[PDB]
Amino acid sequence: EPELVYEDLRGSVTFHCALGPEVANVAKFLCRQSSGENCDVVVNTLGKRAPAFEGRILLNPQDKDGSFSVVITGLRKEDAGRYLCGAHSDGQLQEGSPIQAWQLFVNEESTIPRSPTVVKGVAGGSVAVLCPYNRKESKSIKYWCLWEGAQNGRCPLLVDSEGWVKAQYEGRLSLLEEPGNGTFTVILNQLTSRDAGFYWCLTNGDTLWRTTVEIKIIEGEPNLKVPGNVLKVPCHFPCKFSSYEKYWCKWNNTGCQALPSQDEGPSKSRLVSLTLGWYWCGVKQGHFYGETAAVY
Amino acid sequence: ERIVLVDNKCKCARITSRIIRSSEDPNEDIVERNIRIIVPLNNRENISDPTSPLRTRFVYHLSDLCKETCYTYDRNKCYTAVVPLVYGGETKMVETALTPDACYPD
Amino acid sequence: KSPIFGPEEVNSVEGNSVSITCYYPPTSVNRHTRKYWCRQGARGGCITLISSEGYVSSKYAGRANLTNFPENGTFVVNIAQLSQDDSGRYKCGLGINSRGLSFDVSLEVSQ
Amino acid sequence: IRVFAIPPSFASIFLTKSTKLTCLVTDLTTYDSVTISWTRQNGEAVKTHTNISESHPNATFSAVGEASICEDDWNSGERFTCTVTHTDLPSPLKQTISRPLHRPDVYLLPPAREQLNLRESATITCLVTGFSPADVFVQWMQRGQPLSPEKYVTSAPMPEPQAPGRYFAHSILTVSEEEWNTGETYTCVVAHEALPNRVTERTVDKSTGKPTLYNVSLVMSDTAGTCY
Amino acid sequence: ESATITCLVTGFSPADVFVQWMQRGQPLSPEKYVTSAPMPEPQAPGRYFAHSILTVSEEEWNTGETYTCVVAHEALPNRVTERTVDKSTGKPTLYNVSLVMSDTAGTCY
Amino acid sequence: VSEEEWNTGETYTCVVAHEALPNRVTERTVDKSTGKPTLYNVSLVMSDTAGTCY
Ligand SMILES: *[C@@H]1O[C@H](CO)[C@@H](O[C@@H]2O[C@H](CO)[C@@H](O)[C@H](O)[C@H]2NC(C)=O)[C@H](O)[C@H]1NC(C)=O
Ligand SMILES: *[C@@H]1O[C@H](CO)[C@@H](O)[C@H](O)[C@H]1NC(C)=O
Ligand SMILES: *[C@@H]1O[C@H](CO)[C@@H](O)[C@H](O)[C@H]1NC(C)=O
Ligand SMILES: *[C@@H]1O[C@H](CO)[C@@H](O)[C@H](O)[C@H]1NC(C)=O
Repeated sequence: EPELVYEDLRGSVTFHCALGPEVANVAKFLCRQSSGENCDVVVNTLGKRAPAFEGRILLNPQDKDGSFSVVITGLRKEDAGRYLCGAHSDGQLQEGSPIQAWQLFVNEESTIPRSPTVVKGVAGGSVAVLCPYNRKESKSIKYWCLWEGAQNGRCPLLVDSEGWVKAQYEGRLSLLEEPGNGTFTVILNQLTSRDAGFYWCLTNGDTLWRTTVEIKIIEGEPNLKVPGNVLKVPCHFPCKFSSYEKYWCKWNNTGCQALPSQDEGPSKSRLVSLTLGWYWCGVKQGHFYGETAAVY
Repeated sequence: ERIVLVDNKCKCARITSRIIRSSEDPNEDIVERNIRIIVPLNNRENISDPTSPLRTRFVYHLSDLCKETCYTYDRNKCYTAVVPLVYGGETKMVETALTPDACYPD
Repeated sequence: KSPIFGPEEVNSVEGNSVSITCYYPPTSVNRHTRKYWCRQGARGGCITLISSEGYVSSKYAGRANLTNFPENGTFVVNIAQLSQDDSGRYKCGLGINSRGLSFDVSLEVSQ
Repeated sequence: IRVFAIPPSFASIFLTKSTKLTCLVTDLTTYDSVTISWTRQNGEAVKTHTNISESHPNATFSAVGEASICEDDWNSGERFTCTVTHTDLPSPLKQTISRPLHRPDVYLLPPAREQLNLRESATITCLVTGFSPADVFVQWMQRGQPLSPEKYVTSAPMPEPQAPGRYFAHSILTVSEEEWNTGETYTCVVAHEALPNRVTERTVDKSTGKPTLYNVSLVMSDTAGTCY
Repeated sequence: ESATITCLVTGFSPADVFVQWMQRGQPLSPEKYVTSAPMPEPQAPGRYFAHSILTVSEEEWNTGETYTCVVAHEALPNRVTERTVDKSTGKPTLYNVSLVMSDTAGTCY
Repeated sequence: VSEEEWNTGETYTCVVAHEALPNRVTERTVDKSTGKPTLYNVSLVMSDTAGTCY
């Protein structure tokens, strides 16, 4: 029988597939019984996924009870139907397979806000994304993620709010908190062709909207000019950032602490100084954050 | 199958549209304009002041609600007025609830 | 489309009891507005069998209760003592009977 | 012998933001040591101008210069003078170029019904009227994707018959007629100087356009007034 | 305020078409309409296209009259063709009004 | 014409060549759909039981 799951538009859903010790090592799956009799399969354990669910399905690892779980995120209006986890060998829906259905409903009357799904960053540039989270659940431990396929179904932790950043991202990465009252910002610069992908805004809250944002690493030129790898250090801002407040950081696992400088007049735009690990010279627009570039 | 062009909820108009994929002849497909007004007929003119005259004219310019004086209450938005009720000495002007089950504070 | 969502198909033997949950988008109107469970008959309309304000019809008296969990975001209809006149076409919904905001449960009792 | 000076355009400021004042020193005597210089009114020098051309097929030398200055260093009347010295020219020859508004009303016109019965090709017509002055840009995108520039054509800003000195322009895009069961919505984005974004993108599909079947359905009811 | 009716002359070869804009039979002024230049076709190689606009008031289109677009080109077998528009030059448009006055039969969210 | 041929299309231009026209040739046209002036059916439903949504 159905196990009705009323979820939200641009929210997420967790299918808790619990099966038995007869079907532990059988190759589990999740079809989606559509308008005829066929199941257009969505995950597998032997490899497959969908052209649709790219970046979003997370097939969690098995337990000792065989109770693997599946996360879908960013649900859109065309996911609103019967889903079916099951355990047959060749990963298609066949008879003899201990299935266990569900039933979604993706309501369109959401209270979830509409964050942009595609962040476009130029190579060696800057991205600054906001992940929304439940305004009741303000005091909780944020996290972030990568994307690694569905048959893997992985999402290892890049940063958090307690402080621990991965070592291969240090210097170019900072989780923020401003603006509060609903959001939390993450700034990532010093981009790369292969660090485009699907990036999940976890939180340690109770009801979770695992927002997935998509980094598109285009070709480009940096919007900000900084020395290569360097007592005064300059930072050269374009004239589009005229309202934006120009400031330097001292990066650590604790984020940005302020460091003073003095402003000039017209400079071929704007130029600031660093009179005096890794440090940046980003911009700030009132309460949000924009383009930062890193230096040694 | 259809796409909502307008879902206006203070006049209660609801213009949608839909292309009818016809009998499989050439492109003699039709396009629609499914307007769906719902006329109040007991709401006042000033919707919030309920001491106003009733209504006669209901004018729906369907450009000027595709891009005010509302005719219906919206269901989610909640409406109030202030009345001079007394109880003894004072005339304590307290704040009523025209449409209830929407003005419940959290 | 109307955002209530219940069970589309319910099966239960005569004498046994039914629990039918229907969900709503937990707004502050939908927490507090009237929640019904009407029987869509033939030749017309809902006949409210058990509202949530406190009406309970002549038929469902003593055998039904509708409760409302507004924080869970749902309302649940318990009906004991089924018979085969309890088969047919029902709606669980909010607000007025006519104006949509509903869902269509098809109750189907077996012997 | 021609020292001809082409200043840049809004279709180069919008497409590249590399605004640059150019002069071709071509058809002169086929010789080297013809030095480019781009001189302002004030006397600021310019950047590394290279990328010279080879000899003409009619046996003359062709050369080009560059001057990449900023945008409001061009809209603010900063006159430029390119100067070159030749073998026949005992003096360097100077040639100056400099800078001498209304909004565009963009309408987009679908294919006509007579054209959609030959079952061959539908030409969607952008139309950029009532603006001044000239050199607008128009580009054609299908689902957020710049289309192939050989598939569309833009006209030139010919002057308006009614309004005095306003300039209207066209552009058309020829698609398959077979596209007009499936649509793909065909955005046409203009780019003018009297705009906030300098973008006034519009779009028309088969789903837009005239209905040829209405149906008003207005219901009336004493106890309405909540508009669910 | 206004209305620019446009005339789209596709698919022809060679160049040099004429386009003129008659109203009811007497041809209009040559400062009302504007014809472009001929220009080659972006899709098809051995063709061209030209254009014209005619700027009329809103009322003179919301009244009636036709504004026909008559061209001249040396491969038509009679060497003049013409088309026309009007305010009413489209299609049928059936309306389908449906006034509901029953105070019980109600609607659908 | 044959009757069904008028019931398909066939814009049927009649080109009339005079020696006193403005540019010496006009031509006019008809097919079956040159009138048909907006057939509209009103439909008042009053006091009526349907149970269908409006
Ligand atoms: C009648 O409508 C008027 C405007 O058409 C309403 O306007 C004012 O509304 C605000 C909102 O409650 C009040 O604070 C103002 O005091 C109103 N102005 C006046 C002069 O009363 C108004 O609410 C309606 N009339 C009444 C009596 O409520
Ligand atoms: C409007 O027209 C469409 C198509 O003709 C039809 O399906 C629909 O039922 C009509 N609207 C109403 C309210 O009946
Ligand atoms: C409008 O006409 C459509 C088909 O043309 C018909 O199905 C529908 O019932 C009509 N709408 C009404 C009566 O509201
Ligand atoms: C209205 O007319 C159309 C065709 O003229 C027809 O399809 C439809 O059924 C009619 N409806 C009513 C209610 O008259």
